[PDB]
Amino acid sequence: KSPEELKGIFEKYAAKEGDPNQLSKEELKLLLQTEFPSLLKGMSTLDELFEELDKAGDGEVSFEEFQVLVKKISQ
Repeated sequence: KSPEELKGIFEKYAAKEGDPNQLSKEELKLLLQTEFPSLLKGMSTLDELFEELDKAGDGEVSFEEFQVLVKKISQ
């Protein structure tokens, strides 16, 4: 369930940036705020989090990179 749900979520957020398969920092943030209010801890952390998370993509988090985030969320 969770993988599919999170893929759906991910895709729906991504689509807002036109690119149906990728989350820019703001999209990643926005999604994390809405879906996971506390995971971000404090806004600034997005820098570190995104830097770590988006290892390959750098600019935009693909579902590949996002699954690294999922491995943290655990659900």
